[PDB]
Amino acid sequence: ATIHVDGKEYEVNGADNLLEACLSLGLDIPYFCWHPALGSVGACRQCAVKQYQNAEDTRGRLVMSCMTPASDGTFISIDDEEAKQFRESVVEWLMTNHPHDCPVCEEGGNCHLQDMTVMTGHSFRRYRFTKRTHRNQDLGPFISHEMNRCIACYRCVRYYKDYADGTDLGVYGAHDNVYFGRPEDGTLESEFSGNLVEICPTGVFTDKTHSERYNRKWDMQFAPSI
Amino acid sequence: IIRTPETHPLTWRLRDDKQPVWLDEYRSKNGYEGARKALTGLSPDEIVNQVKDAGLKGRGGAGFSTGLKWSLMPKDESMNIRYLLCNADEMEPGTYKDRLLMEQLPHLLVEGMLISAFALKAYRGYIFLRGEYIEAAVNLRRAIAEATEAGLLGKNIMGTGFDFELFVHTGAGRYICGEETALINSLEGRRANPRSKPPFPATSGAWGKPTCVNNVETLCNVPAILANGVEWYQNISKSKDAGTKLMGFSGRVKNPGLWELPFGTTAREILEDYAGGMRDGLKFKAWQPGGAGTDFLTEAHLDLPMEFESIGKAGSRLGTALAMAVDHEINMVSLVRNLEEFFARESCGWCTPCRDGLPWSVKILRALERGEGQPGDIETLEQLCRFLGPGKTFCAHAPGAVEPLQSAIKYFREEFEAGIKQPFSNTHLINGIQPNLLK
Amino acid sequence: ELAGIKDAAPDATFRIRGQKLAREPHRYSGRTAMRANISVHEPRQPQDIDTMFTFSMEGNNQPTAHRSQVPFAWAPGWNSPQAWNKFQDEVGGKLRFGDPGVRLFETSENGLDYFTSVPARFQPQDGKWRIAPYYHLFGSDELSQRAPVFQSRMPQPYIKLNPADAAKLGVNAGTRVSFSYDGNTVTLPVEIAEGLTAGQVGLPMGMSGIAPVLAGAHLEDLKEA
Amino acid sequence: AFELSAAEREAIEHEMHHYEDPRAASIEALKIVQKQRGWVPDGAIHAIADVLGIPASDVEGVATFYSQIFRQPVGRHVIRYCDSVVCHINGYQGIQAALEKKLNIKPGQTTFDGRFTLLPTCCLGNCDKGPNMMIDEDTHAHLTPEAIPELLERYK
Amino acid sequence: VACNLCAVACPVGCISLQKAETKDGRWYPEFFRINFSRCIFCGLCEEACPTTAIQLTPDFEMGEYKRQDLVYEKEDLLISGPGKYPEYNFYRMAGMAIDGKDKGEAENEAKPIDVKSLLP
Ligand SMILES: NC(=O)C1=CN([C@@H]2O[C@H](COP(=O)(O)OP(=O)(O)OC[C@H]3O[C@@H](n4cnc5c(N)ncnc54)[C@H](O)[C@@H]3O)[C@@H](O)[C@H]2O)C=CC1
Ligand SMILES: Cc1cc2nc3c(=O)[nH]c(=O)nc-3n(C[C@H](O)[C@H](O)[C@H](O)COP(=O)(O)O)c2cc1C
Ligand code: SF4
Ligand code: SF4
Ligand code: SF4
Ligand code: SF4
Ligand code: SF4
Ligand code: FES
Ligand code: FES
Repeated sequence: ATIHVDGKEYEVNGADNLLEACLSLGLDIPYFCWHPALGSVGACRQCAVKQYQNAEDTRGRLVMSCMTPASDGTFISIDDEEAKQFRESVVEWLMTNHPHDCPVCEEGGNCHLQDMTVMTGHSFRRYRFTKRTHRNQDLGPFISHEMNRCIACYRCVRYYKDYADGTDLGVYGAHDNVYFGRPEDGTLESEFSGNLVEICPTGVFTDKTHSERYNRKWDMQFAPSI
Repeated sequence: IIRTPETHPLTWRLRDDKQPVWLDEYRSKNGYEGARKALTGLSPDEIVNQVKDAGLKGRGGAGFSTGLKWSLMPKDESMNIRYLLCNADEMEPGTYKDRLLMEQLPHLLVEGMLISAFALKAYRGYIFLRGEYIEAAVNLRRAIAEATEAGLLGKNIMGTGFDFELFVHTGAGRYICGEETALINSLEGRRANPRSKPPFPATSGAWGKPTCVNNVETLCNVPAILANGVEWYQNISKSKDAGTKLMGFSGRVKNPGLWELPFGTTAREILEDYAGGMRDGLKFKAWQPGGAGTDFLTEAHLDLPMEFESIGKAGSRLGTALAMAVDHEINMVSLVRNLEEFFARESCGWCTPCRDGLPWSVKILRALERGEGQPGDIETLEQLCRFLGPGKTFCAHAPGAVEPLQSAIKYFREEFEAGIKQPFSNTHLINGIQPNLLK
Repeated sequence: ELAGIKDAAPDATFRIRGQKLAREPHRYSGRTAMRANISVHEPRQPQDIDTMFTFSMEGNNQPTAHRSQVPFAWAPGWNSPQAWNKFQDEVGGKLRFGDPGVRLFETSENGLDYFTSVPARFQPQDGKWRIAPYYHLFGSDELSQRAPVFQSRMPQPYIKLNPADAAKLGVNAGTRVSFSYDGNTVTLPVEIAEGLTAGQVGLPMGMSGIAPVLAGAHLEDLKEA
Repeated sequence: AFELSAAEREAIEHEMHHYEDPRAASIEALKIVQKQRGWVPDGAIHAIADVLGIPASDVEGVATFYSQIFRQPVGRHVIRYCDSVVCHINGYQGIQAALEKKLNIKPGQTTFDGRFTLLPTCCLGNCDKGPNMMIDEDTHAHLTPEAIPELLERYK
Repeated sequence: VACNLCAVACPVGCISLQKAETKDGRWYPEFFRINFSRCIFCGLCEEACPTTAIQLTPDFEMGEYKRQDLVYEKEDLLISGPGKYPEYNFYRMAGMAIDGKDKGEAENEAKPIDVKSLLP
């Protein structure tokens, strides 16, 4: 398949969506709800690009790159001004209720939400009203729970139920009061519950064992091991 | 008002004492004749083409062609499990037509579902009815029992070998459940989040099977089409939208109510000749044509025919065609605050712009209501209207949410500007740190 | 037969444009203070003669570097685990220059013969209890069961019994019964296993006091303590 | 603890007969438990999940999604006043204030004797006869603040 | 709060600390050491501090006989008051609950609404 991103030609797989095709090409599109192993659901609305009908089209429309096939002869723009404004607005809407928590948050320096907030260029707060707040749950000895930091991207429930076939994690409530966790306090029963700390793009689900002796990612000495 | 079967196909069987019409009285008034004709003398594809060239459109509010929607079911013979769903949710503020249809004429809906399920080859049918319509549920269950005892429902209907079972699924109170894919999710026993399209429910809907979702009023328009023919339905009115529509006016008018009118009836004709105009001492200020999710229109738009195309080019939507009148004593900021509070709390929470941008508009409108607005609030509301439009959110709940806000800002900007009193302050002073004073 | 372990990773002389592979990020902090309480003189960088990695930030961790051993994923603007997108050939696929690790053997051209040693069916002998292995993700592995965070996640020690066998022995759920293996009379509480076949005792393999070699063994004088 | 009664369980299986997937009876199972006991208690989630063969997290997600499935204890009678746009034009605020004065409780609360619980609700589909309220199963239209105390006496 | 922003912002790398937590969840440094034989007094750590904990003060008289004594631990750094910023409290802003400050008690925070609440 042939796509044209910002006037540049690219050869991609037509069976892929535009988000994974553009990320495979090295282009940067902000995203939350999509994961490579979980598929596309189009929830967070972060991955907006401007799609044009043809080469001689200047109006276009905003589409979700994760929900749009990377079909042959597809004309899109990432750096379009309206697309950039909408992506910044999505980050801003996520920022309205987000707690002032980065210094005391185990995700800091390793946080996809921090990276996408910086990537969209959103650094000025004009929202002045109250932030919604949630109580936390005890999830056992491995996973720490902090629902204030949730951006309702649904990655956790999609991984835990649709991928890992777990039964004791879910989404509750409605509108801006959606809650992600167990129906009651208790240990997460899945043998693969620990992947939530990397699946969750925020600091809702964090490594409790690491949190005991916490340090930031830049301070780590890493090695590839088995 | 005189009601004839030829001019009022949906409401001519309505009794004067507002009592429901049961099977004997319905069948005495040409009931199930269209069902008999469709099930005996017509192929399912013939009925689908009959509805398609009759020009029947979706009465849920979008006006999509019903025959075209029926044609999109797969031609695969191995897909023998099919569902017809009747969207009896009707949760739009300002909409009360389906309650009238199912409370007093339940057999009309039952017959329309029978004809549609024969045309769609749907082995099962479900009436997705809201939980607050208690009398509609009682009357629909009684009508289903009466039709089952007389052979209109069940196995071997009319001796034709067609098996059709009709259920009534009572809802648990969310406005998003009326969205058709969210309706399917709710019918499956899940949280009523909508689904992305394509695939449309015609190919993979309820439990992955071919599914067709239709409004109560569309299925009620079906039997008169099948009984009187296509030619009668085309010559009801000389408008691009064929047939009759339940239209009304509500809200501080002399006669708030609901009347069956041809398409192309002007909104002024409904307001004065049917609703009696505004009440004494009240002056007309604005109106919404088709429910809470439509743009406001002014007095200059009252001389416009109630069609999809005419209201669409006026900057609004025809919607449910149940208009609401707003008098001069109603503050527009408080009205849009009420509307946005409804829309924000009825968010399903799936997607960011609606779930986290409708409450921001609610808070801004609440601040504007008590004169606590700050500069940049109206620009924020306009940006929210632009960025919650079609294609930006996952479903059409939020574009409908921001239609009245943008129309009220367009037409009544002086009321929104009057709430801006305080200067903008997002920060407090921190002792020891000199602030960066932006110009 | 182990000749393929040479190509599992390149030797210690491997370089990316002359430089080693960094073990720590470029913003690694506290270099002149993390050991300052022991001595204010900063020690020599630990030398790695064994591998191509260096015990410092002075190395390469570019996503476009021609290697297969990636110590951690980081790209500018991508500090989260999403930087693995930058380290892959396509997103969700393989690492850009191949996944590490090689297979020791290929599929052989010819197969084996059919195994004709079909066992006889299980028969419950009186007074002998066949040990059925029960494994636990938290507890059966030796080193991981030594981890302190696993003790809360570890199940309590137990013995699984069929309802018919427990009724024959006159024990209920929770009653402590004792058995002798290799001259070690140990006592465990009984829990009832519906799906276990009669004539078997379910034991948690790999736990403290229950070796994994007990799987398939037999038990004598298993009675209530 | 919680135990499903024989009538509740039988009604739940009868509703399970109506669909090709027993998960589709979750809303009506919660409504059956709520109709019998006024609300859905915490053990009812696990009981309905066990009967339906679906996880308890799914049942709780359904129960907390839908506003008319009550996961907190309510009074003997649930007043649901419409706070939508047409009833706002027709003056639901006077009706709400009359309910405040008569019941001495805020919306979302329950009276001290457990007789009434006051709740706002979306449009009841009765906008031409507004303002509207819904006490337990009866809808009352053409409301006036004077008729509210007379309306509240016939619900003991 | 032992967020380690000052240590990474230090161009000399002369700050070393470790996070610890109280029973109520308050983050604090288990230790905090600064190598003042390395420190260039550039003020980047104070600039990077999001709680105004670390502060460069008007005191230059810092000469020492042994270089090992220029390693200042937490007992040589923590003073009895707020220093240059008298009123700022990070934990009044943070959403994380600690002792004396529950969920919904920070600035610009609404009270938590349970998903089981009867209000729509
Ligand atoms: N109580 C009520 O009656 C309410 C009505 N509405 C109305 O709902 C409308 C928006 O609903 P939507 O479903 O989003 O409208 P839509 O325009 O997306 O589609 C309406 C119908 O046409 C079908 N359809 C449309 N394009 C199709 C295609 N290419 N292929 C196959 N099927 C296709 C859909 O499946 C659906 O059944 C608005 O006009 C609004 O006024 C909104 C809220 C409440
Ligand atoms: C948020 C939302 C709510 C809706 N609620 C209803 C409803 O309550 N009843 C209804 O018939 N259609 C409703 N619709 C429209 C449906 O999606 C669908 O178009 C209609 O029910 C069936 O199409 P039809 O008009 O061709 O019969 C809603 C749409 C949206 C976006
Ligand atoms: S989740 Fe990310 S953005 Fe939110 S407080 Fe934690 S580090 Fe900051
Ligand atoms: S808890 Fe994390 S993964 Fe789950 S929806 Fe919230 S931000 Fe996404
Ligand atoms: S616009 Fe988004 S959050 Fe709102 S009701 Fe539709 S899918 Fe749900
Ligand atoms: S003032 Fe000293 S401790 Fe602080 S950043 Fe500069 S060199 Fe490091
Ligand atoms: S002194 Fe400030 S920057 Fe350094 S760890 Fe403590 S709170 Fe963070
Ligand atoms: S990543 Fe595409 S909408 Fe979320
Ligand atoms: S607006 Fe109240 S009943 Fe519709």
